[PDB]
Amino acid sequence: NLSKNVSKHRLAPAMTAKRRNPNVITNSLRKQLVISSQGSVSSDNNTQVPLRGKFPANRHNVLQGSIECDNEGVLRFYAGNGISQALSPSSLNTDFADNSNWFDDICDGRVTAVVELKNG
Amino acid sequence: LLGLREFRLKQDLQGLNSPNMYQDFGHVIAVDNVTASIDPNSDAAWLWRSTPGDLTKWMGIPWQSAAA
Amino acid sequence: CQYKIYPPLGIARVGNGPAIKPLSLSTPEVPWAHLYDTNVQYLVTQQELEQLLEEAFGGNVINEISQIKTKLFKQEEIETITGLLGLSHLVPQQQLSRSLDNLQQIKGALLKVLSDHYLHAVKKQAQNFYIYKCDEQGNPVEKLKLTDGDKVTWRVEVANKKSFWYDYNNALDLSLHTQGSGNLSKNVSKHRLAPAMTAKRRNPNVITNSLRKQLVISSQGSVSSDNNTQVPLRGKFPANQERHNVLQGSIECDNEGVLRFYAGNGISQALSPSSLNTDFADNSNWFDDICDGRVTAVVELKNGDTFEIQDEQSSAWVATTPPDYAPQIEPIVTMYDMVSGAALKEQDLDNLTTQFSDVFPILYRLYRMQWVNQADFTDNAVNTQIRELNSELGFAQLLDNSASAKSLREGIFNQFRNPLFDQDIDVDDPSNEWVSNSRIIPSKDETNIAAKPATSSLKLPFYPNDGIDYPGSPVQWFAIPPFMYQHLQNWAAGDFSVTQVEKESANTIEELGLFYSEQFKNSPNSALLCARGALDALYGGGFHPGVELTWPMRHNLIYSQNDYVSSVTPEINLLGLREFRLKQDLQGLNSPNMYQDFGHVIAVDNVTASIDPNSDAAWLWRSTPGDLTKWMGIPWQSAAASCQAVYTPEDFPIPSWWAANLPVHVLPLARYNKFKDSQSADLPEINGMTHSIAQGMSEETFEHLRLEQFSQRLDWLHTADLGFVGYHAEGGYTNGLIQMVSQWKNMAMVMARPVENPGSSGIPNVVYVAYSQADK
Amino acid sequence: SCQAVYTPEDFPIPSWWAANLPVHVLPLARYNKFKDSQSADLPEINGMTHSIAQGMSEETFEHLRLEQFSQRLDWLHTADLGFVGYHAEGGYTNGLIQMVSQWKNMAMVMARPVENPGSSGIPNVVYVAYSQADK
Amino acid sequence: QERHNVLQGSIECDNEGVLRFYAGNGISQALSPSSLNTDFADNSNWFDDICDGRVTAVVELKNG
Ligand SMILES: [Mg+2]
Ligand SMILES: [Mg+2]
Repeated sequence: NLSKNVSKHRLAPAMTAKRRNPNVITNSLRKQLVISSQGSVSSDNNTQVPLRGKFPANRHNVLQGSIECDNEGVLRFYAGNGISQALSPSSLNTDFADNSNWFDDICDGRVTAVVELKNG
Repeated sequence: LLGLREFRLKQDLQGLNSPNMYQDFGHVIAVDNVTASIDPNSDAAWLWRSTPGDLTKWMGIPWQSAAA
Repeated sequence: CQYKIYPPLGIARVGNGPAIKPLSLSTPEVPWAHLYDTNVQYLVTQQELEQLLEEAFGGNVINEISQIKTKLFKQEEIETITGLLGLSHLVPQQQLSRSLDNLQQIKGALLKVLSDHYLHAVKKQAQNFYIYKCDEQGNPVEKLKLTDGDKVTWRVEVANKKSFWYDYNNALDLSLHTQGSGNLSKNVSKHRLAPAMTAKRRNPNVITNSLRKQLVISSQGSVSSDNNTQVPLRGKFPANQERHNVLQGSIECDNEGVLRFYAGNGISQALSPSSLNTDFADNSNWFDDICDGRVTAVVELKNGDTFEIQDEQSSAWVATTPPDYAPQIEPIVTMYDMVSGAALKEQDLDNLTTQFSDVFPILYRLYRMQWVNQADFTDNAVNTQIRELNSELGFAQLLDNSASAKSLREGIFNQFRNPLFDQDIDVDDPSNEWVSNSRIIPSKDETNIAAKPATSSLKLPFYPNDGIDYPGSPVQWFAIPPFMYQHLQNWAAGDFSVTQVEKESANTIEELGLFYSEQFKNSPNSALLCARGALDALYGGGFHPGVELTWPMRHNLIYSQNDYVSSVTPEINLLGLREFRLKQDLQGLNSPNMYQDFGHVIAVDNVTASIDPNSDAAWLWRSTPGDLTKWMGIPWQSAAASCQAVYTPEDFPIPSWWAANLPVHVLPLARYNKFKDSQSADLPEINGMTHSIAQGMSEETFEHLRLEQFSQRLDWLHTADLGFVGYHAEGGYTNGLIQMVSQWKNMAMVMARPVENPGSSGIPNVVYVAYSQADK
Repeated sequence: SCQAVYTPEDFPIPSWWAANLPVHVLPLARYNKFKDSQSADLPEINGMTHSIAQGMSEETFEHLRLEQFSQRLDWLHTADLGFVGYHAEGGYTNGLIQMVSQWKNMAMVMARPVENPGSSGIPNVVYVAYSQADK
Repeated sequence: QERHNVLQGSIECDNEGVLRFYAGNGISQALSPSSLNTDFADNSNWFDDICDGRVTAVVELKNG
């Protein structure tokens, strides 16, 4: 995927990068910047379960996705509604990548299951 | 047709409860942090053992600005 | 070693005043010589122009006119009557001709052209360079004295590489692995308190080394003691397409072999008018007339003998810089302090010996910051305690090293920030990150999340520092360097010495400052005092990138020599006198490393590789012309406009970057003229009131009004029009940077002035007052 | 927008409607540095330790009081109107934008007493600007 | 005051009596580089080399 020449001949040097939302100090307080949610669904019930978190975490409700399982055991994952917002209206997202005070509903995570047959 | 592969991501089996869920490298991140991350016994190797949120965290916030 | 140049690093500052002795200033050759001089004139005055013009008169002029008077004005009508007045080197000749076409009427007509060009101009601060005869060890004994047939020839070669070099994001040495020095603690790098950032190139669209050579401005010249004609140092940008001449400086040599170096006129400009300098440090398409380079000489005596002053042990350097807008107000930590700290290792600061005269500069400079910075006038508990001690003539208690005074000394010492940066922090992961528990300086990029309340008080001084980019880092704020904090710690502990003669002159801080000033003026080592004076007025932190010079100066690798020589006085150290020389590439502008860089970026790994003097990267420390100043902001004016206040959510104290040379809060002339006089003054207007109102009032009331006026401090950025003037003006940070390019020369200049009868008002007999055209 | 309109001449500074939208105020922080007399029996007197405050001459003590009384703050600086932080732009337009949220944090001027002004020249009644920033 | 020369045009007359009027070189400029022309029509501190005016002549024939 990538030739050794890029590093060896210094063709595009990696740059140092600072923290986003850098006024939030201490790791404990910076955990508020992370949006998380989880859920479970079964073959026995087709009801959709929302994956909803909060920002700043423990304020705004953040729908990160939705999950379903039909009677045949296939998982269906829906993503969010595409809602992005600043904590204050006057905080504008003028940078292509690094905008402080902003959250979005993108996410990623871990998908596990457990099979339970009738013979126990 | 370029083939078919069996691949799996490295994962932290504790997920949201991993003790590395909230790890970083201090005031900046740099390539030296990624150099140290190669050694699987380093204090930095957690960079490759993904916990929830680890794949999209690099991307633009919000994504709409990055798309425009 | 035979002859040597002093100072080893000279300093000349730009100004729009002319490059002539009567209308210019000289870099200090003795520290503290003029701290209370209330006759100083750092701006060109009307009186000065009148005299230079009167002295241009006859000459036979005054009756070579009368000659013309009865013969009647045409062309050489007047070209004859120029010349007789040698004013072409101050005003373009035609403007002189334009002057006389529209008509003692000749004096006024030409005084107004001089006044338009130069009245209230910021005088240039020029550097005198001297040759000293040495010794058997190479110790300077006396200035060279030319006899008949003896000749001195100086050579100067300078350059500007700002537009060729890299962005300034922060000081690269903050990540440089070290055992620690007198200037910078090992803790910053070891614990990642303010990581060094990578930096891309300036003017990145100019590619290939050979084309980038055009981004470098350079010039050279020579002058001798046989001819005092001034020689300009003129380069071109882009160097050799439309090109601009850049006056980098001017050099003169007089009868006795002294070299006077004038900096440029302060002209900065873009190649296109629409390229605005909106960044504090890195603005593409810009050039300024700052420079620095190599000073050498040759002495030829009557006897054929010839001595070459070109080795790095006896050669010198020169650097030009922004003006000093408070020349009598000294930075708390100076560039000479950096030189002294660079020769010390942090772990041997145990062995440091402390006199009170090593500690006094810290307290004295801080006290005098009240004239340029509000926090040090009304929000500095140490300056108030010093005022309390002066009130009762009890300042001498601070010179008492005994146990009965420990708690007094310790109370002051404990308010100062420790340059280990390990106090007032909480550790996450004791991966360890040191997070300050004191007041942080937030980024402009706000996050609507509750700040963490500060548990620790804010230490002194209240100035930003190298780590400003990182909220929560202890290095966001300034600490006196390790070797000076050690002096103060020894003072607090009682392990310091002082003489009885000092105690007897220490009833007030001003009395002792005048005493120590006399010790400098009577110290017999003029060569080393001149080396120190050239640098005692320059800043020595924080470096982001700074004012005049930046962080390479605080590393011993930049000096080829750096030795303690002596106390200022046999019994009084006053931080010492040192013999130091810069590392120099002896080929100068012709060095094969003149145009070297590290590719697409520079990074601390490049600095790490340069430590080894045999490495490929060691050229970084072996300076070629342009190397000292290329790190700084381009143009310097936008860096100066960014070198001001940094406001916190808490209103007070207001943090200030470099207020001793770029003031933040000043006392305008307008206020001076409202507290200058006593109630008895024989004047129809007294302190801005009618004589009748001023004398109809109580004495208490009259004195109170004096002090209120004295108390009104004005933002220095408001002493000229930096984009905030007018209905719906935007003001703000960015307009300051843009407007400073033209308005730097209209900013207020701070100058000591007398108050002849303060009475009981509380106003000192010497005040420091800011003169500008808008604040009068 | 209802504040100062600066001229090339520094003084006097024109102000629109300062009686109801102040332009230069006397912050709480200054009030706490001049309201006490040297006689006060507190560990902190006018922002100084008891020892320092009572060790200075009465002349000096009163002069410090009036120096503090004379420090006036730009009202627009009594909350964060866009000028706070490293490399904050500040400026006129950010003031208009941030006032929408910050109007409620702007300093409020209120009459407050000075029990014993002594010979300082401070009146018995002062009017002090209260905001969370300036306290 | 620091003043700028503005070439508003150039005029020629050939031997047949035809006047030829050239306009300027197209140079517009502010008195300060930082005065930017951000309005479509009204920018203070600018000048351009556009002009207009009066054209007259005198005919002189051989017979006076
Ligand atoms: Mg100064
Ligand atoms: Mg009202």
